[PDB]
Amino acid sequence: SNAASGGRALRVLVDMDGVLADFEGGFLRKFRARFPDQPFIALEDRRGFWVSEQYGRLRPGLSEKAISIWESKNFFFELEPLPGAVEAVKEMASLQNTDVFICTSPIKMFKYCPYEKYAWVEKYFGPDFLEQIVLTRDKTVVSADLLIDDRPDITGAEPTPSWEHVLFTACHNQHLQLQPPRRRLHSWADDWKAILDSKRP
Amino acid sequence: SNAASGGRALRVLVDMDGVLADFEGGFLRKFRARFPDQPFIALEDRRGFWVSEQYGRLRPGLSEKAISIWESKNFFFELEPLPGAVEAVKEMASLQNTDVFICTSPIKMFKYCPYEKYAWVEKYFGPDFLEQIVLTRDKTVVSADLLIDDRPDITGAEPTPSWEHVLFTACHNQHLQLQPPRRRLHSWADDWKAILDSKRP
Ligand SMILES: O=c1[nH]c(=O)n([C@H]2C[C@H]3O[C@](c4ccccc4)(P(=O)(O)O)OC[C@H]3O2)cc1/C=C/P(=O)(O)O
Ligand SMILES: O=c1[nH]c(=O)n([C@H]2C[C@H]3O[C@](c4ccccc4)(P(=O)(O)O)OC[C@H]3O2)cc1/C=C/P(=O)(O)O
Ligand SMILES: [Mg+2]
Ligand SMILES: [Mg+2]
Repeated sequence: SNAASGGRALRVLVDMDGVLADFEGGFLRKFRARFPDQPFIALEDRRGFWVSEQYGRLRPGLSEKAISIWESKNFFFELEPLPGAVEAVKEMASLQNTDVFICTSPIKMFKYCPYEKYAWVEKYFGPDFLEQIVLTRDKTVVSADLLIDDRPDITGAEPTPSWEHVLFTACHNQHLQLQPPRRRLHSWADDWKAILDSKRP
Repeated sequence: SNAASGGRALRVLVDMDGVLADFEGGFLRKFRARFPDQPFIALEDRRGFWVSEQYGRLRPGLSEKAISIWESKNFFFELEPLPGAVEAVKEMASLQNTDVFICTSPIKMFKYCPYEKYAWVEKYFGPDFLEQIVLTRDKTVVSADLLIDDRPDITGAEPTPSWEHVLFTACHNQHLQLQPPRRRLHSWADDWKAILDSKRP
């Protein structure tokens, strides 16, 4: 909930894909359904942020087939929420002096993706939560106390972002050793409130 | 153009409606075409940021008719650029140590608007410029040196934004007296380079 006027609430940016929405699981399900004669990468075996790069190493042509999955209509809209993600963000947004923004990047092929992300937030969080969406390809220019995001390396035009990046665990990053004092949120069942409280005055 | 790595380019946020895209002219054209038996508000006579409020005072029911114009498919996509706007932003983005983001708010009815804004930027600035788009309902959480925006009062969750807000003249704000030391950009023919240079080291 917002601070009283002129005041300063703790501000938390929450990524969508891989944090709220199950991109990896959705991808694999739809890939196997569309391309059942192709090999695939079990989640346990995912390595590197970029799905298509790993698929491209697995067999020639597979990078382009992978890309076609997330370029398809309804791919983003039909992603299932991560366990605990909707409940956690609803709780988080209800906390005093706590402003939560869903800060997500659309893919370059814009025909479906931005629309479906707004539709997905409406679906799970309601119409009033649409006020909390920020779409950007550069998160470093969005100011906040915390950024919860599954991507290990978040870069952009601001060399010294104001947020602390808390790495949200995903199949593709779960084995990564981080430079101290970088930290993780393992899942929404993990203690996200302790992380927020650590940044409060 | 971006700064060399680790470095800090001047960062300029540019609004879309009323700054790059002619919302007021597009609105009036389509309103008159759809509702030719209704009275309308000539641009010279526009007062207050909110079109529908002024229309609602003009005749009962007209606020809802106004709203229907910007909720229609192709309303945003078919907006014409302001004179000089495309050329200015292309030049601005080409300048050394200058990072330009188009920072715009989608309307609440998300079916067409976000998509059409990305399509409009592709159309006028090209595919690579899609990297520079930020969609947000809160510009105060986007950090920059300058925000060029026709809305007089820009507020949100950050009580002390990092940008200086430069008011872009529009029919609805042209008579407004601003609190010193707030300033204006009258049009894209006005000297925007002097404004940027005033913020450089
Ligand atoms: O984790 C991911 N893994 C992944 O393989 N992808 C796919 C989807 C598509 O996304 C992009 C992408 C790059 C940067 C930011 C968002 C998406 P593109 O828009 O360039 O096609 O990069 C290549 C592709 O990779 C996206 C994501 C998630 C992106 P985020 O959660 O929005 O930051
Ligand atoms: O100048 C304007 N005048 C105007 O009458 N409107 C119309 C369009 C619609 O926009 C909204 C609006 C409110 C805040 C930010 C963007 C749009 P809504 O999403 O709530 O329907 O407010 C009421 C409506 O008013 C928008 C704008 C421009 C908004 P901006 O350039 O994106 O900041
Ligand atoms: Mg992600
Ligand atoms: Mg505007």
